[PDB]
Amino acid sequence: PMYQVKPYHGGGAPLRVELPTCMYRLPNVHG
Amino acid sequence: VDPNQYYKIRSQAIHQLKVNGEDPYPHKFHVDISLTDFIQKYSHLQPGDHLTDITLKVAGRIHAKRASGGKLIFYDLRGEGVKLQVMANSRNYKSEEEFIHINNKLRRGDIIGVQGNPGKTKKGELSIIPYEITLLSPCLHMLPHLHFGLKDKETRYRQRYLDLILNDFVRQKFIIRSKIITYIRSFLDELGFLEIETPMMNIIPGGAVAKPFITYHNELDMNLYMRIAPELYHKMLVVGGIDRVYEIGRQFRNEGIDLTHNPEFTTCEFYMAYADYHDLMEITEKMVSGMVKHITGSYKVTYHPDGPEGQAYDVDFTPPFRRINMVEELEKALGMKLPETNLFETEETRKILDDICVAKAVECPPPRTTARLLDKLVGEFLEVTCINPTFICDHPQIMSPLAKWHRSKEGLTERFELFVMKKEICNAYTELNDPMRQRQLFEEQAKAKAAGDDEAMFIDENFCTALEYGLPPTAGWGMGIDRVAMFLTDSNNIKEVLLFPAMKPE
Amino acid sequence: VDPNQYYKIRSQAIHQLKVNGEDPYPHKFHVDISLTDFIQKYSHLQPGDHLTDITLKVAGRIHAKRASGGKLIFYDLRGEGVKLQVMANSRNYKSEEEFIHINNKLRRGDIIGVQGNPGKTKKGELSIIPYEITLLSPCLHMLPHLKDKETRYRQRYLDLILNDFVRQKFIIRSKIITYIRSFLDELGFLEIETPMMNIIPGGAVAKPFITYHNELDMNLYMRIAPELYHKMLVVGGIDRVYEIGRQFRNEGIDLTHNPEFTTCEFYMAYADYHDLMEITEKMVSGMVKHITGSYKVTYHPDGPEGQAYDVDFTPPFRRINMVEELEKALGMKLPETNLFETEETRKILDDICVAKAVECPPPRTTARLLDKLVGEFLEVTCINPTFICDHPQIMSPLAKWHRSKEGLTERFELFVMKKEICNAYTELNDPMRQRQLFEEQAKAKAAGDDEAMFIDENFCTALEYGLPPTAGWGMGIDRVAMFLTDSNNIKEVLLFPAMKP
Ligand SMILES: Nc1ncnc2c1ncn2[C@@H]1O[C@H](COP(=O)(O)CP(=O)(O)OP(=O)(O)O)[C@@H](O)[C@H]1O
Ligand SMILES: N[C@@H](CCCC[NH3+])C(=O)O
Ligand SMILES: N[C@@H](CCCC[NH3+])C(=O)O
Ligand SMILES: [Mg+2]
Ligand SMILES: [Mg+2]
Repeated sequence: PMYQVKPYHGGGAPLRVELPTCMYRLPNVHG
Repeated sequence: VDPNQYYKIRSQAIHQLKVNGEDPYPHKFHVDISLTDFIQKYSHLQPGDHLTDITLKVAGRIHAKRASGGKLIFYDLRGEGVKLQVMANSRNYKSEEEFIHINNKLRRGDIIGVQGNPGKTKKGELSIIPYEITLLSPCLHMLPHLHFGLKDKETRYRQRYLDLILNDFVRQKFIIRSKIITYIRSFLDELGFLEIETPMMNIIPGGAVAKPFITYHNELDMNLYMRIAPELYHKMLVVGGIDRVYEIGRQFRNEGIDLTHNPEFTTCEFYMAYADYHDLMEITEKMVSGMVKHITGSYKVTYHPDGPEGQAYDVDFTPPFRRINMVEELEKALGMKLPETNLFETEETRKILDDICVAKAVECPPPRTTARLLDKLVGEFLEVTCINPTFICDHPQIMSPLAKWHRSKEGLTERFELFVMKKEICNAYTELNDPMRQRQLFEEQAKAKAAGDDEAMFIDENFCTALEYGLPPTAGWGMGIDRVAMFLTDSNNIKEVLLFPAMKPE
Repeated sequence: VDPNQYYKIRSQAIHQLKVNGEDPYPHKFHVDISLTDFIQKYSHLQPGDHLTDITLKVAGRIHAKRASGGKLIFYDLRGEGVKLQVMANSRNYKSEEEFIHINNKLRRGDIIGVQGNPGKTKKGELSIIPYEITLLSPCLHMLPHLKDKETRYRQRYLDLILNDFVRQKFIIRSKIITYIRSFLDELGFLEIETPMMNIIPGGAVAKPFITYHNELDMNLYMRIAPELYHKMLVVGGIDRVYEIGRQFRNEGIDLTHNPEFTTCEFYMAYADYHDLMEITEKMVSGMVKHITGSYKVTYHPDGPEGQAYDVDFTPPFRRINMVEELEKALGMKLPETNLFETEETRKILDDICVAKAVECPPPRTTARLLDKLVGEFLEVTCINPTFICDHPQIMSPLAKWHRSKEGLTERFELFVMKKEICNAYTELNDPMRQRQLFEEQAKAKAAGDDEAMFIDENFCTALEYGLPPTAGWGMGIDRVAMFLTDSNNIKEVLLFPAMKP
């Protein structure tokens, strides 16, 4: 195929750094 | 009851609520849990259940208000594509006085907050039994009682909020649209593409054939054009050494409005170094089939082009996609040989295609150029055969000012278009990196622009210079997001997948 | 040699390659491996080692052509912000005649593909030793032997070829946007697109671009903010929306201003600006930590040889209240907050602006005076991320009145390095109050405030169908990009910035 290039970021996704908890949960629309 | 009367009366009522310090527009209501999670948590409850040891705050919009006593009032709370019953009993409310007061306040359409216990009616309808109901935002207008939903497109498209309240499927269309866009980003990100932003205002528009929007910059005393495609910028980036780029963004066309046409639309473009259009066909197959399967659960989808009052097509996105070569297949459809492909720039050719269009009753409004006549013929004879995803390949150079010449077939280019349901969703080619050829082609384009054609494009010299610094062998690709959205939400009309579509006023 | 002659000579030479059919612009070269993966795989090689069982195709641009002579040449091949040595010696090539032909063909700047073997030199340099070298795309110009800012911003491709750090800035920009999307997506937000051309421009204070729609005989305005559409969608029942998109201003092109720029706007139902303060702390702090590795960031607002500021994004962020801290910084008491719509107050603020030498161009409205005073006394204290809160309603026509302090609104702006990066507030959902404020704005636009707002009657109607308690938020991505790439120019974070030809 085409040569591998590593993803600039990941390997997503972040907010594994930070998710606030002051507001009720809605689920990720993509899941 | 008359909606204007209703509005006058209700506005008065709310005003009264304001002057009494009864606070009809509170600042903060603390929601404990989504309606969705509430349902998922307490659905297991038996008819007659009433959790005394669990108290929760939910919010939403009242869809209905009905009585079963003077001490019993049921509200239909809606939110998140979902419903919960509010069983308001006098015995469970904080006061008889306040129960009476709040039930006198509330009308259908109001945004409320509810603090109450989970329960389920004797009938078996999951409900919340309120200690207190709070008016969060009143609806001043009368929401229509409709048998067949809001059907009036004027209302639906101008007041999208009404459409979203009164029709449940709208929400899901825009969810699907988001899923598409996000899926694409994830696909490309994982292949090492860098997401970029290029200018939406330029001094000369390029990248496609279209009539542009013109605006004026005051401080600089010059006209800027709204962009038709980010193409040339991306190719410059690849010259600068960024090997894989993409941008999902808005494009502008000063045309008219039809079922597949809005003045502003969303496209994705990517450019990939050391790729050719065969690589792009393979990636496209993977991306489109993957997308469809991931979003809908299957490779097969159904489409109603003429609406639900019409035929259903079964569309199979199972790879690999059918491939056809434009010229050969056009010949095969016409049942006639067309001129040699190295002879497409000639007047003999133009005359032949003109005659064929006349004889096959295919209209081509002026200018009846070879390229246009070709396009109309392809639209008539090939594009209609493209129900399942079909690549139409190897376009003539006269239709493709920025595509690299074909390495076997003279007069053709290494280009393809993806068709689904008779409409184009992708356009891609091995990119032209020879500065000289590119300049010649720009010159023929500018010559055609001199005769009066406002869609045929300008000469970007900066781009030609950039090509002179060395654009690597590269393949590029564009996709019409809105169209993909249409075909995945079974919408026969682009106004369906734009939140606020352009409307000719009333 | 002379560049305009180099170009003619090269043009001729490449043309000759064309007419001879040696194919200077080949259609397809198959790269087997990235330069980065090549290096990662074969950096571990001992010097003088030479893997012969491995043959690989790589590609890139030529930054230098140096010959030991005469059977040997070294090529400095760059791509991806890395470099690889091509050690071309005659005995390893496919043929000595082809070796000579191909070396006589190549120049610096050329895109080439290399097929060959991995191996280090005795000197220690990781290299590829070519069986064959193919010309992929000739560079017809003299490449510079690049600091001049105008020349970089006008020929961004040269900048990216020659300067390594630019690519890194744009990667950081992309990481910022991607982070934001991950953050909101995971919080249950729907990513949406609202119109970029309107009939009435709304949402912010700005001077619009006007353009004409031919087939409707109607003028349309390019947008300054997506705000009113988002609020309409929350009315529609979509509780959490966001949009990272372009915005337009017919204004001055400068060090920190571009006519088009990128914002992120999000709206959240059943939230207030306190909630939004927590969310902002978490998002920005986490963003910075994720991108840079630390909460700590050094910034140079004027030059790399100028004052360096050390910024701590560790939450919680400092909070100041606008009127209170202005009273502290002015050494005096300001009018009671419920008096701010009086010309008494306007006159007092005008006198205070004069007395402390603060320039307010006309029209000297209460809001513009107030803004100038905040700019002077308050914003300059905001090095570390600082929330400036509780703006007066005269500055905030779409913000909901404060629930204690009459005359104030439930609003904050986030400041880093004396510059605003966020603007957020508890949304005004009262259709009557909103109509009134629009009317006041329209009065101030008839008496010549040029950026002052118009009257969206449709927006007002939407509000009448009922907007739930909601809090909204906006961020200037371009500024965050400047601050995380140590750029004091906005041109540094826009690939193709607007130039004044
Ligand atoms: N107003 C618009 N709305 C939606 N998409 C548009 C658009 N204008 C252009 N596009 C996109 O850009 C592409 C341009 O298609 P073209 O072949 O140049 C003219 P067309 O009218 O779309 O085809 P046709 O005239 O043969 O039916 C389309 O595939 C479409 O996805
Ligand atoms: N800019 C093109 C799409 C990219 C084609 C491949 N370079 C268009 O508007 O159709
Ligand atoms: N539209 C605002 C941001 C949104 C503020 C919250 N409604 C601005 O231009 O700054
Ligand atoms: Mg087409
Ligand atoms: Mg400001």
